[PDB]
Amino acid sequence: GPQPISRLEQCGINANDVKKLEEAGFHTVEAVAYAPKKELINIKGISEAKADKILAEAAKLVPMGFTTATEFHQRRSEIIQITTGSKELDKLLQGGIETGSITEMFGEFRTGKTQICHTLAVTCQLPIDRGGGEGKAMYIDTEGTFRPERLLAVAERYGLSGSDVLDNVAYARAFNTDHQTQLLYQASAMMVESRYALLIVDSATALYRTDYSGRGELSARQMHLARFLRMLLRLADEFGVAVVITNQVVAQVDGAAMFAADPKKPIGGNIIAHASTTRLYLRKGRGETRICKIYDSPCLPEAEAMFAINADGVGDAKD
Amino acid sequence: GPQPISRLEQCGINANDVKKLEEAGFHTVEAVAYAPKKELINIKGISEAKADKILAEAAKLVPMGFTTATEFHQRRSEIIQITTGSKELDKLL
Amino acid sequence: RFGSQIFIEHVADVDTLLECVNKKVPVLLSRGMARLVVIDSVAAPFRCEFDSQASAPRARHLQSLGATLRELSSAFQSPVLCINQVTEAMEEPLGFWDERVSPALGITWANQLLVRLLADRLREEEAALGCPARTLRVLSAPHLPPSSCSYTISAEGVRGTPGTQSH
DNA sequence: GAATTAACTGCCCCCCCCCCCCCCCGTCCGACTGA
DNA sequence: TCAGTCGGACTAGACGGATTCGATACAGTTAATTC
DNA sequence: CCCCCCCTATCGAATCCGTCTACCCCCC
Ligand SMILES: Nc1ncnc2c1ncn2[C@@H]1O[C@H](COP(=O)(O)OP(=O)(O)OP(=O)(O)O)[C@@H](O)[C@H]1O
Ligand SMILES: [Ca+2]
Ligand SMILES: [Mg+2]
Repeated sequence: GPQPISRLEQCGINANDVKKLEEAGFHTVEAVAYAPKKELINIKGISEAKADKILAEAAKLVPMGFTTATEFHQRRSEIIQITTGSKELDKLLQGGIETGSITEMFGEFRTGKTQICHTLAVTCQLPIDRGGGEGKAMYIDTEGTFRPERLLAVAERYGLSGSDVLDNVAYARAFNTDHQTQLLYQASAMMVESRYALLIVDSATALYRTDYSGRGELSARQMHLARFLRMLLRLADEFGVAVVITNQVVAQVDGAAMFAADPKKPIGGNIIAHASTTRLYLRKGRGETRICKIYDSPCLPEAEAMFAINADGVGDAKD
Repeated sequence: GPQPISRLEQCGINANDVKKLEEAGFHTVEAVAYAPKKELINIKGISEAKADKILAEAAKLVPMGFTTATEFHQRRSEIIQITTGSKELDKLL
Repeated sequence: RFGSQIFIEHVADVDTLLECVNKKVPVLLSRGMARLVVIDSVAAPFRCEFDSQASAPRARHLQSLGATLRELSSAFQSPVLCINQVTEAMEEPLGFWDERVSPALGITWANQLLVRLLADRLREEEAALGCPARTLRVLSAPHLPPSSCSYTISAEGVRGTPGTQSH
């Protein structure tokens, strides 16, 4: 897909500048082309004229002009969608999880976000004809709730070899927001090295509840979250992978005497509200059955579906 | 298990800096590595460059990268579980 | 004949506005077609060219424009009405202590004026009574005390609310 | 032991009033309803 | 016959607060250096 | 070719966080 940054020096760029760009975090030509001039200026060994030449070469290599809507419609129709393991969820989402956009899931506890993440981590390795993506999976964990036993159970459900499935999942643990952001460069290196098709960040906003406590730290927290979301978006655009993140909820103490009898809204605010493309609202039903609802989408109507959590993972509500 | 914070002396850290870190509640390399930069800056008598150098030295000794799920599953299987004194709860858990 | 006795001009740059006030306006005032000059937004051209590090050229241009406008107004006895924008305080002077907003263009522009007004609107937080609240306030004048009133906008025009002037 | 140089921190004071709901996660059954 | 859906009583209802962020030079105090 | 002497402020940002149970009636 993306063209490696090692093709710039053929256009008249010295190797040291390419190496400096590589430490900067840009590993492809597309990454350099999308970056603004200010980002290139902050490099120690790059001046304004060097940035101008690099941007000119990148724009020469990468098309960034106007296009007819017919071409965009034709190109969009071949994107891949990953099955969620449930027929009702697939029907609700009209195919499954899209690639190239940020999808977010939120809800209270025991609502099944981690189980859905595990199921997506396994099912993304299936052949495209079976609803998969034919790639690898990347799991970034910030809570410590990653269990390969669920992956083994799902693989046994789908008739795959357990050892191979475990070998195709990359796992990293984040201990703070600064470390969480630092993990998105090695991710770029691994993605340019090998073909990946998924990226789970669970939970995306777990550490922000504690790293910034009061109202006096709201602005810095929101700016950091916005930068993190922008990095996720640039990764999704550059490599064409599906980005799935999870969120948490906060109570509505003022209440206003509404019928819900227990109101709650996701955390993150307008930043993550405007940045996410698709959002799913999960809640508990009866026994092991849960309910999923479309909360925001550019092309999907507001509707609900019912799934369940079984011993084999996320699946349809067993009778 | 964890390594004492005294091992940062050999990495090029002032003894007084380690004394301040130990008085601030940090007693192991892991505790320093997991701490965010803004928490280290909060300690009086430590600058931004000093905090960055300390964090780099700490991260040089603690693995904080990407690993496959096979290794995590291998390490997870040697976890210790404590009996609750009842067979029913042990079977349930 | 209201329509035929109003002249409309358009500008896009600071230099264009300077050329307009230097050439076209005196022709209209001298021949007697009009005796009133209105600038829709004096601050708009100056906010798109000069940054925080280019105060001297902006001050020079503002001084030249103010001198020209004052000379024309004094010569032809025609009032000049200038419409200005505002910038927030961003609390960390000029007489604005507890005011959230202040007139733009700094103190150099404020030295060129004679009567300074200010129109303010209280948002739904103070306007949750059903209708917007508008107050017209007098900031400074050589012969007018600092006062205020209220007004409403309707299909007929701007009308002040009777019995509202503050002392 | 000490003259000498180098590195981290610091610069500050005003808001004391109080209608305000808003777009449902109600928990569910009685009955309507058209097929 | 048969389940989706409009509309709604269901024993009972009130409660309040919360803070930060600038772009900058020189002295004070503590820490490292070679004689 | 040489002399003596100066200037002026700007922009707004960004949500969080659940507590608390009460109270008996009625004969063949
Ligand atoms: N092997 C299993 N078989 C059946 N159900 C299981 C199994 N493992 C877990 N569950 C179900 O998973 C539920 C919790 O789901 P999950 O771990 O995804 O929660 P979550 O929404 O991610 O929570 P959190 O907010 O704490 O991160 C439990 O209530 C349990 O019923
Ligand atoms: Ca959105
Ligand atoms: Mg979880």
